[PDB]
Amino acid sequence: MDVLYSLSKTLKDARDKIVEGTLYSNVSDLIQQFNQMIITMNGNEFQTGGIGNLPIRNWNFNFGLLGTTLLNLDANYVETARNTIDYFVDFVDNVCMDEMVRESQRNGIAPQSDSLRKLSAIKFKRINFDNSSEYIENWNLQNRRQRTGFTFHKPNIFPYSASFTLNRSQPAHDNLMGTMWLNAGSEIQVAGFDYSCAINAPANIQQFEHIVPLRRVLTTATITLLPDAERFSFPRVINSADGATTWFFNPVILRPNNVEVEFLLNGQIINTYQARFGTIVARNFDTIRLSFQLMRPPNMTPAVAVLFPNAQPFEHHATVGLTLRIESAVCESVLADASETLLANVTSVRQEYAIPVGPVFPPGMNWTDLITNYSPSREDNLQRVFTVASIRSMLIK
Amino acid sequence: MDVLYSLSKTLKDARDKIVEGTLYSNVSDLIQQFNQMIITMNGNEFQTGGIGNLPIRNWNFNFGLLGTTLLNLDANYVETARNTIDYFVDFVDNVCMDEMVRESQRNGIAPQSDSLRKLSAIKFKRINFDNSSEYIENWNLQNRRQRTGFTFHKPNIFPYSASFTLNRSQPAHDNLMGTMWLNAGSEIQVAGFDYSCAINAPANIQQFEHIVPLRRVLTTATITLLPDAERFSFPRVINSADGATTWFFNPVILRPNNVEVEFLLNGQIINTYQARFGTIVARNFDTIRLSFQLMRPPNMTPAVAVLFPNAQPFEHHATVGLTLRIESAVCESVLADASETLLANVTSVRQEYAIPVGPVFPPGMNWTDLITNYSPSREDNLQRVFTVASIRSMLIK
Amino acid sequence: MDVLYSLSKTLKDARDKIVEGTLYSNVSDLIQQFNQMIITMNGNEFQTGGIGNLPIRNWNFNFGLLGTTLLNLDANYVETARNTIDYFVDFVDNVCMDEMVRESQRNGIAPQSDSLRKLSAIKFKRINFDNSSEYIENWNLQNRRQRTGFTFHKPNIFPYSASFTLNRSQPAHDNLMGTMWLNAGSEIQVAGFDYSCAINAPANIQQFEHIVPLRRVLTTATITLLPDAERFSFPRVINSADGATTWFFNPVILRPNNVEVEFLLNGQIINTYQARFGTIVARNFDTIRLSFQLMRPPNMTPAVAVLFPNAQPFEHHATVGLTLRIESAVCESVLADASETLLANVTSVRQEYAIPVGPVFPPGMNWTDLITNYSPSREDNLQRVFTVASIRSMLIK
Amino acid sequence: MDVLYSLSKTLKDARDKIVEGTLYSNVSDLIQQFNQMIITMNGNEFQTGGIGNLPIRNWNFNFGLLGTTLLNLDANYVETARNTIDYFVDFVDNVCMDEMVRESQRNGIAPQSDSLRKLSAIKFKRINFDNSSEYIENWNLQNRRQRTGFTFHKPNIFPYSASFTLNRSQPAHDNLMGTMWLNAGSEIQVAGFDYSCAINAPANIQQFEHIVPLRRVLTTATITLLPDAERFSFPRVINSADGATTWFFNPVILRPNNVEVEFLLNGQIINTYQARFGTIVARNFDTIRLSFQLMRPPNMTPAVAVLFPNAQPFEHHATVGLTLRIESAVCESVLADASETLLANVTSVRQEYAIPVGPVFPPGMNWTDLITNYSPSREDNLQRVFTVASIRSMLIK
Amino acid sequence: NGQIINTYQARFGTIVARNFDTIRLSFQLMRPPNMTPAVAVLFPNAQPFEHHATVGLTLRIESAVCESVLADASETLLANVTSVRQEYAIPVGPVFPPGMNWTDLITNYSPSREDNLQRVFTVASIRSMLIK
Amino acid sequence: MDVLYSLSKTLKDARDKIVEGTLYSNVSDLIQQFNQMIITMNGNEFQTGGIGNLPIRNWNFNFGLLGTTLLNLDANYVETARNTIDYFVDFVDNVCMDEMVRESQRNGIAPQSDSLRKLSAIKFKRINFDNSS
Amino acid sequence: DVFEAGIDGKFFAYKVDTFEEIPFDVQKFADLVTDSPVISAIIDFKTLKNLNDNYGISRQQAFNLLRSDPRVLREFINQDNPIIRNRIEQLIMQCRL
Amino acid sequence: DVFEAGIDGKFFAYKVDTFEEIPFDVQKFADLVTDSPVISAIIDFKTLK
Repeated sequence: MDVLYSLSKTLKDARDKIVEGTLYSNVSDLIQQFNQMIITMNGNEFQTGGIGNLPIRNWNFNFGLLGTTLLNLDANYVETARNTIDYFVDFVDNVCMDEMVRESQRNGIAPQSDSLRKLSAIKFKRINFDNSSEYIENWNLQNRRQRTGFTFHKPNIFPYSASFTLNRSQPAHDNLMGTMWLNAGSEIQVAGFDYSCAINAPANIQQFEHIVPLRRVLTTATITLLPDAERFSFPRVINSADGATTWFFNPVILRPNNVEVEFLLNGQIINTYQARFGTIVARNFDTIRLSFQLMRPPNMTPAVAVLFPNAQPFEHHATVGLTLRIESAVCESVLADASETLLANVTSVRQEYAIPVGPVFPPGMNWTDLITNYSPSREDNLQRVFTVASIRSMLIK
Repeated sequence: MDVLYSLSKTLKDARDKIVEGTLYSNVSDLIQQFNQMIITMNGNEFQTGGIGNLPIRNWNFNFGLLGTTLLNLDANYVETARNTIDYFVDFVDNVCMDEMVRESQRNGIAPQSDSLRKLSAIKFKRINFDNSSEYIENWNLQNRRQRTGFTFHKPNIFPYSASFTLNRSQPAHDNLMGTMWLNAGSEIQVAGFDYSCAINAPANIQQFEHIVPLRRVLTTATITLLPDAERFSFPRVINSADGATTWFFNPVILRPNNVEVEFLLNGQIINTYQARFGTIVARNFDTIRLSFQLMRPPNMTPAVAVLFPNAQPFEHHATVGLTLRIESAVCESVLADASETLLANVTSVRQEYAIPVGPVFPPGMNWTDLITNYSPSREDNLQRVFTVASIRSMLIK
Repeated sequence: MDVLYSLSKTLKDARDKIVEGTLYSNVSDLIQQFNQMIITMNGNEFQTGGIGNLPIRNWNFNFGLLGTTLLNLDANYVETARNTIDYFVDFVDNVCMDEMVRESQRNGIAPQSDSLRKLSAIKFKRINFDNSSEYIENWNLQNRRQRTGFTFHKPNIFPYSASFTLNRSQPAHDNLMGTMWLNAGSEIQVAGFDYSCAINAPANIQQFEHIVPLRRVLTTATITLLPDAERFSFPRVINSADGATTWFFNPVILRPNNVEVEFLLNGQIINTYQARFGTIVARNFDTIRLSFQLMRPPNMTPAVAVLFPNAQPFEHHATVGLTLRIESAVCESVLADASETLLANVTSVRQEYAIPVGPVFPPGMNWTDLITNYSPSREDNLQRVFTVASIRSMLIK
Repeated sequence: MDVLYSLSKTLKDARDKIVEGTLYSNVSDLIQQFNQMIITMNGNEFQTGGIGNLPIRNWNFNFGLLGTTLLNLDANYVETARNTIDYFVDFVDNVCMDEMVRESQRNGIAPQSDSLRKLSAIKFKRINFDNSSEYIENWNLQNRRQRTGFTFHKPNIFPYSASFTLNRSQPAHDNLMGTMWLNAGSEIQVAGFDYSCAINAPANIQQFEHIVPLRRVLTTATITLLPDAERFSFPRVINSADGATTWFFNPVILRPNNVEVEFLLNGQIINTYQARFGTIVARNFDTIRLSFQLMRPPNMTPAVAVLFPNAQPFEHHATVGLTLRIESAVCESVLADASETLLANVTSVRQEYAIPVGPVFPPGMNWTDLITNYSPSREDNLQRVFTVASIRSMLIK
Repeated sequence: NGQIINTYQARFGTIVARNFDTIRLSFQLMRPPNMTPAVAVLFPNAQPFEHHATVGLTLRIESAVCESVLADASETLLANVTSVRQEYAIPVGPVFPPGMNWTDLITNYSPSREDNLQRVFTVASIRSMLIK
Repeated sequence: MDVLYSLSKTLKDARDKIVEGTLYSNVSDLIQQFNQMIITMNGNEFQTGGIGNLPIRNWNFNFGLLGTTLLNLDANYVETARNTIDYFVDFVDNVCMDEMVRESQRNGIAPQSDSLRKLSAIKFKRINFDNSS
Repeated sequence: DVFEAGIDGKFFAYKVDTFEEIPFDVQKFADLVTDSPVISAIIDFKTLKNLNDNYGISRQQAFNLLRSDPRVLREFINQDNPIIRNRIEQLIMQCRL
Repeated sequence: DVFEAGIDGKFFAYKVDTFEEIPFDVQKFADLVTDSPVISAIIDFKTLK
């Protein structure tokens, strides 16, 4: 697969640097590379197809060498090059798909296609140009136990799970208090709600806590914190946890006090924040804790008076809110994001050829269930397949 | 185009590399490239401008060949180089500005400025290094009839379209069944609503459909499905279509049931997504279909009982909806999106030089106009102007 | 300053080109510059650290040349490169780290540490392979006194600001009429409101005016303007001006009328947009003005006639809104953002070793406050730190 | 890293493989090895000590070499050697100490100790005597990214937890029905208690369940399953679930029936066994599920009749119990065990010299909180310090 | 020796001690501040007692090091030597206790015993190196 | 059987001693042994699988002998050796896996798989390096 | 060189640099006490030695703790550091009337 | 590190030697003024400068 990125970036240099009129030295490091591949590619038989709807394709290579005496390229040279460039692109695309269309609980850090497995040994180790993209360099640095990290913008690290919790309730549902949260994608929105306006609370204070576990660790994370909840702010109806009945919720918003953000690692409060909205920085964390309280306002005006009655028949519902969204990260394992097609590429190639789902990846590559049981086996498999997808994406135009 | 891109990219390279002290051997090839650019320019005179507020500007070229006898660069040589390259970037910005302003109904894939048209010659063809930009690369490919695609973050593929259509409307609009939708940028917010609250039709459930067409086809799109319609979710006063009166809207959002999301190509299913929200992928599509049902609660507590009376006068109106976001995508055509600096530059050079608006684009370059009436000829004009724009933004930050 | 970035970039290109097998003619230039830096750097002793918790670490270099005359790059060269690589990696890491967190109240573009000030001397003006990155490009060009530039996606230029000003006050809060805007990140969500629908204002018209300055000059922005305030349509209970009680804001929405959005520079209308909704280009401005109107509906159906009482008590306040979202921009200095993760990097670095609060930046790099008093000193200091942060990012994520 | 293991095992072979008398051939290899190690170690100034209370120490090396041509060993040889022998022993013990209290939040695969970080330079990589023992072997294989693991007698893998699930209860506490379970080290003892003796349940049978999620994936382990829990079979007084009082519990044992053990991996059943006791095998798993049942006997006898009525007043509650102990396993992630002195040595070093504490570890290397929040970065740091501890356990106690 | 080398208060699970020759456990029993009815039964403020209370603590040593050889749980040294003794029916010498019971052997640890044990265990490990 | 153990111990000690840098000398004997293993195993063909869900694997040996031009280990030597040891160790994996699932009645001291019974050949008897375990 | 005594039935002596106990003397002790300023112990020796072991120690911090300084005390309380909390709660549970 | 806060709403922070104007962190003042003795600013920061 290292050889695969080699072939891929080389064919890309071929498509991007061999054009009419260019001076030979400007493609020197190019040509002396490509023909070298012809030196090792000729007479070598490859097989593909035999898994999925990938058709059987047998590959032999007998194309000669490119000219070296010509100074400034013309149409003839570049056309004769492209003639076999397209063949090489097709072959590499197919073996890419091959490595994509299988998984393994047996460590997925080894090649999975017989093609690449054969290509692996010493008789082809003379295939390398360089590494210039994050994926192949990360692969190399990981198989050698050095520093490793992918840069993501707007990544999904929260399994989308929309639910709620109850602390004070009854069947009639005219005394409720609890908290509703939603972590969808990279977007967390939490809201504590009360019906009694702390009329029974010690000194008009009600506490609220929320815990979320990250599926993997982040560092140097930039996040933005906003002082309300832009989703749970309208009258609605919600089922019960038993689906028998349906209760009401007519929210009216207060401003939450003593908001508390704790980005925690292993139990030590790593990054601490008291009421710092806007952007914030979490240098290293993998668990998020959100703490606050509903405080009953001390002094009241006539509108505010009628809304929250000391009496028992209530009308409106008090709510504190909070919102969070991650805007980038440097992480030690690949995650889907808003700037990648690799997840898209792999879904597409799988869906073109109706591959029966195996024992590791989830059916149809559904993201939430995928991240749900995120296993070290799975993480190795996924980094492999996304390196495959990056090989693909750097070639498909 | 390609010759201008080469000029720009090599000025970038040099000005980023031509610096005192460093070793000549790092740039010697780029030095010879600079020398050939010098020799192809000397002896010739160019003209640029002649329209809008742009004054006519004539340009002559008299520059000696670059020195090579040094081993490490000194001050004076790099200063002479920069003295040259300043005039050069002047010329570049001039020819770019001339290109982005000139346009015509016929043959909108070709040069438009006399200077660039003369640069399209074969004697000016030898000045090439490469094509590293996504834009110039895809331009080259579209010149050679291949399949091309741009990777954009939040494309503006959706024309701004805030329209509401009523299935059952009354003189007083208290038995109103219809649908609203905001289509702006990559934001779809659809909301189907009925005042009957699912009490008249069979199955005690009200269907809602909406379909959005795209004048192009996208590939490798990442799509977030948020189960609500945010903006159509608070009291509102809206005009009627004949403007004979206005009507009132006090909504109550329910849960959406049996969502069906359809990414279709030419009306044929390629992506179906059911009962699932969150992040998904669309490898290929041209039409989006949202379908969903409102299901009146078969069981309800006294509050929910009164909020919908089983009689005719309705006082709280049931509404459900969905939210569709595209984080990124790839297209065959060129688009406008949420990270480009180019449509801005061309709009600015048009207004600043105050071109009398011709039949090529709406005045002020209304993007909603362009993506409302979106034809291949205008789109090739747009790809040309974005080519010249990416050239321009390479040399004056 | 250029010297450290250059060392970093050359080591980067080395690490990214050094690999087994490749022909000696493909990185030969790299080999030369490699051994060149080695010779030049010999005999030079250094000490970093010496503040905070960043420990003191000493560097000595006795490394010889690595230029074994080979024909295909070998594993011996692989490991001889990789060891030198690890060494220079940790060197540049720790020197940049100590460069970050010490600061000067004056001369915020000069070196702060002993090591850096050493690296400024002529006796290291011998290895300057290349300088190729937007940050270092602005660095060089500001040494060139010439117009710097940075291109950002979603520049959060608006400091967090939630405020509301009251044109007409009533101690019982029943004839309040005024304005309220949220400046959050790159969003301006403004909303005007009146209780009477201007039954007492002249000509059945109300006008609200909105002016927002910036912290610098901003240039070439793409903007989206949407005609309904998402945030400020919620039933809210908002605190008093004298912070003694609260008052109920109960909204209904109309269409915003005669919308005029203008960008001015030194108080002169430079760009103007009326009856324009959707995406817009701003060329060069400092002050943004929004003028909007309240126009009572010319006629009504029974719904709004119920809604608006001409009798005294108003229970449905009329309110219009606007949302302005800046997607991209180009600027004459450094600005925090979502794209370039640098601010998070500086915050992580500073928090890790518990530096005493930098006597220039407000504590905690709280970006709201940081951008409030964005002053020439702060300009220079954030410039230095973000350039060196982008530098350190090239090797360790 | 491995250079340290070279040092250690070389000094072991020094202390021991050389005794008075032997023939030159038997140690000739080692004598040449050591003379080269000597000519290596000299000529490089070292400072070791200066963290916590470990004193700064200057180190230089200058010593003659060893007899290279001999017939039979004489005491003068060992006398000349043992001095510098022990000196090296002392220095390498200092290396171990100086290393084994460092912290690193984002690293832990490269050196972090001053003399050590100097010593992993390639200029000394001529001393790699042989890498033959569990920890160094696993290290030098983790570098080359293969399948790895350690074998453990009594692995301390289940975090200690004394918690109890309640399924039927009332604040009078006379009809408890639930499950208790205790976890420590390698063993898990569970019991399920019924007050009712399944007198009101369906089908004269009642169910008990238990889930144990590990924190790392094991493989190929021995499980001793004994069907009579001992730790939960006696009159106990335990405190309430939220705490206002205590409550009592007087069980009596019966033998379980229809028990089911399952070891599942990533949500998939790998091993499943029915009512089999004694010793069983685990191959690939991280989750344990136990599910068993208690039956009211079909027929009784006098005492059995007095102890199991249908009535309210219960006085002898019944129970079922299981003991599952993992005796020996093989794993990937390093775990403190009960077969060596490694974690003990770690904690002794940490206590010995008053290290500055950070979240890179739980304070004091107390094993509970550590395995609670087992983090791969902490795992890296831990593996490093553990290998160095084992290295120390080869020289000195 | 009477100098405190390591302490812990209410640590539970796994601990470490670097060097020690005397272990001490100090621990307290308190009445719960309140009882429920059944719990109020077992603890009347009166004299007649019919159920007694307690607390219990388990101290287990898995791995250790000693400057003196010990009979441990992962070898066959003591068993092998004593089996030799039993095979050939030796009359006990004065420096060993009869029956070679490890306990009484350890009760009154005096150096000469340790010297002879070290020698016999060395030769026993030797003998084991031939009969695996 | 014992030939498998010699193989296994030799591969393990190779991984434990033939890694970048080390002296020619203290592995030189192990180099000679590696070379003799190459020689004797050169030319034959091995087969596994065909039983249960075990995949059918074919094994050929054409890995050339390792030279003697060394003073200290270099990573090129390392890689050309390791990509050989890889094939070897996976072969040994398949061997032990085709072995440990076999069965017999009143014959438990005799090899049972086809691979090992072929390994009872007369030429393999140079691969007996050690029996320390 | 610090020494410590209490009615509890113990007696300690140790050194300021490292709290590695020193065997005790009862004759310099009485003199130093009867004249020199006496500091009310609030963190006992068990706690000092342990806090040394499992937690970081600064010679500054050490001078402060032996001084029973408010700052180090309160900061320790706020950091959830359990051993000092347990000692303080033991002191509380001593005030039982 | 010196911090001076006044009733009216004047707040200042600075160093020992140069008395350079330094921005004010609320959390520092909070961790600081709780326990350690307090000093009456008979001289303020302005007359001091």
